[PDB]
Amino acid sequence: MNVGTAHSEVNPNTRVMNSRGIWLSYVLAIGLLHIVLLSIPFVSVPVVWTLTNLIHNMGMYIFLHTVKGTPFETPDQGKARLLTHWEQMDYGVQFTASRKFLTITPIVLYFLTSFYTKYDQIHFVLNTVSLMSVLIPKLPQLHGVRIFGINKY
Amino acid sequence: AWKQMSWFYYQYLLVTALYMLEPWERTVFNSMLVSIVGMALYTGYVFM
Amino acid sequence: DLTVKEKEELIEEWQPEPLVPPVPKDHPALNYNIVSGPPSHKTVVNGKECINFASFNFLGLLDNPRVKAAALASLKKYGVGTCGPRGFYGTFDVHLDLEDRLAKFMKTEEAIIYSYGFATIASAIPAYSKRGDIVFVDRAACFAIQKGLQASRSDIKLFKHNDMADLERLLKEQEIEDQKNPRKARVTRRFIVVEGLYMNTGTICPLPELVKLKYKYKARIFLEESLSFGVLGEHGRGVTEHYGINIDDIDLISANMENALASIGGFCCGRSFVIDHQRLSGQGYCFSASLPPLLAAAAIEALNIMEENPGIFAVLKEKCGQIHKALQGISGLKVVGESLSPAFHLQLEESTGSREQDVRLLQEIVDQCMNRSIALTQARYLEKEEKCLPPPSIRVVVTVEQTEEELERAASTIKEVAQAVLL
Amino acid sequence: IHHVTQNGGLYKRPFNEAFEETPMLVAVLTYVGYGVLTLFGYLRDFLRYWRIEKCHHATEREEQKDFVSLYQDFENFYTRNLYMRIRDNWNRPICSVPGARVDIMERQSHDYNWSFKYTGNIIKGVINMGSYNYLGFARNTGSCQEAAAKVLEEYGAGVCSTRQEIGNLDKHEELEELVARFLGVEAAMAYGMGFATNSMNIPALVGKGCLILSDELNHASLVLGARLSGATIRIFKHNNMQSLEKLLKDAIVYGQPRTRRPWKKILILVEGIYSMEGSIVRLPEVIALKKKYKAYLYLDEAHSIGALGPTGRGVVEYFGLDPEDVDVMMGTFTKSFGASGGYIGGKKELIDYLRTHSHSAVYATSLSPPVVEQIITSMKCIMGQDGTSLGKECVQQLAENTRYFRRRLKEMGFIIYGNEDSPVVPLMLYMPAKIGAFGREMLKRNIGVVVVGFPATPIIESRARFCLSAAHTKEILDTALKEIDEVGDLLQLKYSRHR
Amino acid sequence: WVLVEMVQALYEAPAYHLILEGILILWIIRLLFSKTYKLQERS
Ligand SMILES: CCCCCCCCCCCCC/C=C/[C@@H](O)[C@H](CO)NC(=O)CCCCC
Ligand SMILES: CCCCCCCCCCCCCCCC
Repeated sequence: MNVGTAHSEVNPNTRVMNSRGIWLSYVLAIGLLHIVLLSIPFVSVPVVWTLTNLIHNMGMYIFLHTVKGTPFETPDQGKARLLTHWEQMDYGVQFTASRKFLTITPIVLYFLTSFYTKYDQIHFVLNTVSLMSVLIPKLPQLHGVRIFGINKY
Repeated sequence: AWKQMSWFYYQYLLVTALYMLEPWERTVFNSMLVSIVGMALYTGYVFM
Repeated sequence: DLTVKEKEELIEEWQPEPLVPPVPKDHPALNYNIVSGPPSHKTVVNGKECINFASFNFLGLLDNPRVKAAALASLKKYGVGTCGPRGFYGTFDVHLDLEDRLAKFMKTEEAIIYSYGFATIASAIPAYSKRGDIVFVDRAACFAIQKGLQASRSDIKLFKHNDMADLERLLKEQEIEDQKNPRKARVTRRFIVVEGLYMNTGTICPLPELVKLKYKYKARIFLEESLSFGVLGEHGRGVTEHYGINIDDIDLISANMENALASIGGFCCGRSFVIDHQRLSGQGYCFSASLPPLLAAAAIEALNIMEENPGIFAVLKEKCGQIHKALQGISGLKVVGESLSPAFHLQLEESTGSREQDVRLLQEIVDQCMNRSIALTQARYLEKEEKCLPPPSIRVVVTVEQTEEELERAASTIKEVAQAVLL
Repeated sequence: IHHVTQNGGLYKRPFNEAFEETPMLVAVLTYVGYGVLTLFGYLRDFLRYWRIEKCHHATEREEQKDFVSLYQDFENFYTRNLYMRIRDNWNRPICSVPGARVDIMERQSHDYNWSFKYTGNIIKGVINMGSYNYLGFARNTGSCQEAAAKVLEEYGAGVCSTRQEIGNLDKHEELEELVARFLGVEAAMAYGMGFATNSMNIPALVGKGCLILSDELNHASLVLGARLSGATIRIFKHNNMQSLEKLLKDAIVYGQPRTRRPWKKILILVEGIYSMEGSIVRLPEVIALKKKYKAYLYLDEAHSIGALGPTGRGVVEYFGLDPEDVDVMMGTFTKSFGASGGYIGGKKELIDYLRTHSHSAVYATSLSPPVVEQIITSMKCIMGQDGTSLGKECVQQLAENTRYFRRRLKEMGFIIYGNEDSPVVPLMLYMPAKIGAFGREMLKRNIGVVVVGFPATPIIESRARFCLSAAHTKEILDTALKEIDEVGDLLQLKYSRHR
Repeated sequence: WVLVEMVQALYEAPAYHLILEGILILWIIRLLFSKTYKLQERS
């Protein structure tokens, strides 16, 4: 309901990733997505481990680096209206506990998909080009920049 | 037995938050849950 | 850096300022006049019986027997006060019957009621105007509008009082910046805050010319008619009726239930698309207790009496231009306000040179006049915390109770005392 | 007498609270509900484009389609996708005097809460546990409501002016000298709205160049008043005397933000009982911390006045302290006295400055005589001037009800928050689907409660609140505990691990 | 059984693939030992 009924917080979208059980509940989602693809009968394991890595990085880019604003009306007069979820996290403070976990987990998922794919060349030019699209926006130097003014207003 | 079997369906509607959804939205979620659990048994009888 | 020995000495040096500053014993106010009994027509102020020209109830109603006997029937069946914030068991069936009845009076689509007249517009403005939006505000807007505009951290531009050639000059500059960045021009909202019968000047705004500018520059109007609701028009609807303007052209219309209705609270009316959004974001509506049931029952009866005979608005206007035409003789004071306004001011000609001296001169007339049988008061402002501070003046208020003999004898009593204080 | 903390505070009676944290398995299951609701909400947005016309919602006028859209579409995504689904829990209209038993008007929807309609029948008796009615002064009979009808037959409903003008009656001066004696201070002022007592008086004390220390969970009126002042605001951990003392310490040594100069003053905003958390502030440790750093204290005892203490004087009397240690004392008349309005109490020097420089004293209308006469008569019964014992019973009958209800719920297996002497009891439900089921279940068993969701609180802290009253009998409290035990077994709400 | 291949296919991994993976392990360590620092304030 109304933001500010049980907490002073003017924007509750900046403390959502610091909740109790959101780290272990987000790691179970990646594992659950990899088990429904692994159930497809007519697909080999290297293809499964590439679809798992590309689909996770595709949803992680949309939900953290594309959708900007807040889903509710807050009492801060719409100050985070032109920002993405990543830029709102912890009110703009860099290198926090949660901003290290979200930067590290795609790298770890990239090591397992490189070993299960047997270091294939075609699978290396798809997983490396997809992993870059989710590590570049997380650099502290790209906080608030829009290349060619895309996704600005 | 039937009175307790229906109670277990009620607990499944509360944890997955399907309790506060429309009847046509419950059928869309139940369709792919049995379609993903039914094809996971056919893949467990060809590679196991 | 910063050792533990220095740190402890830094906390011993500090000395805060006092909570509240002193140096008083000269302030114009800080001497409330005690009223013994109800502030009715014949009143007793500071142990003196006199006819008051200071209360804001124009159509009587404060002591109407039918209004009094209807708030009693809602006291014996509901109690005195609600115990909830209107979102949890705080809404009775009298609150739903007062909102539906107000919307039929205004011939509008929906209405919403608050429990305090100040917070109805201080909570409505920041619900629609966010950080990036542009608001064009008249320079003579009251304090509630200013607080509502401050709460909404948006860009504010003031224009001269009651001249559209200066508003259109500001609207054409926001349009020169609409080609400098078109992509941003489509995500900024434009609002025009105005008000019928301004309280600080006693003048009426030009609505017909302001409605044509709205459709030409794509900006939305916010009417705040707290002093003209129940006064202007032929049916007491307000300013929109005084001209002939379709009620659907205004967007939002806010007023309070404390001036003509002789009760407590405020209300806001409009279409559903704009009204039903304040119920989940209006700050003073979501986090405050509702309006007591006996106060809401006293407003519905006033609404019934207002609609029962609309000939009460024709008598208040005929005696509004009678006292205003009998005051255009005073040498030293000048009348400031329209002839169809029941709340015009009375300002000082040739100001001495300092506010303090001005206020002591007007206080002298106010005190010397009350000694006879005329209760008047001067307008009060917060001098430091205000945008454009108006000059000192003596407010004059007209109702339907005062007779012809009293109106004429009060206009002559303010001449004799003012021609012997200001010479 | 009992124990002293290093922060100078001395406690005379044990002060024990309890805030159990949510189980790992129950915490991971609430994220499954929110995801399934977010994913399904995105499918409805795209489905309302090139498909479903949804002819029931409101839209702009035909001659205003060129104007920039009034609202931001993404905001209010939760309103139409999550709140609309379970909205039949909140705006319930009642048609009787609210206390201990209330009539509710039955209503039903045919389009999943998008529209409502009143059938016509009324629910006769509902155990009211969602209204602030401590001490039970909310009645439509008695000698308290008989004196308000006598002051309404010769004064009228409302006034028509301001205090600084012709709107200062003799009734307004009688209530201000009585409220100063009750509280035990030098002077007091009364305003007429509780929300406006904080938002229109906090900006008349502090300004630019001052510092405000705010508590984690302070009320919205307290938070909006600070926003308008112009001062800097820093928040500290709830009831943490180590976090407040570190914020108080480094603010004196480092000075202002960019210019690095000394602050003009420092003001600490705290509160009595916190309603949604059920906890009591630690005054012996705040008061001994503001004396060592020369800060000022603003106390908001809106929920604790009348409810706490052995005579009903608030949280100052509950701890044994003196009322001259608090710079400003705010409160309301709607929670315990069955009336409306607010007040501020303090020195005769602070009430003389607020009588000329407060926004409400010069721009807003004053209190209504009928509601002023109710406060005078109800306040004069707690102090025992009336000559009857009705005021000594109710105050002591609220403490009994609170200890019996809070201790019987904890041994059932629920997770309850707050102090053991708090008359507000927050029961914990975590899943988002349980909010709309516990609300309907109660009303089906003939009980009314209040439930709070995700945006209002934190994501894993949805709850229900259980305001208690001194008008609840032992019979009504037994019937309520029976129905709450059956609904907790049906929805599996007994989460406690340390029972 | 199909596990030996993976380990046997790792030793014949191209030089450019092993460098990139080794450079990514140097970043984790560098970002694991970092202070907070609230961006760029009024400087
Ligand atoms: C069988 C299905 C199990 C679960 C599958 C669903 C998982 C995907 C759900 C999508 C999670 C959204 C992540 C963050 C989204 C933010 O852009 C959003 C607004 O910026 N913030 C929230 O409201 C965040 C509020 C927290 C919600 C989790
Ligand atoms: C006992 C295990 C139940 C299955 C739970 C695993 C999936 C839970 C994922 C819910 C969505 C995660 C939201 C966090 C992503 C930002």
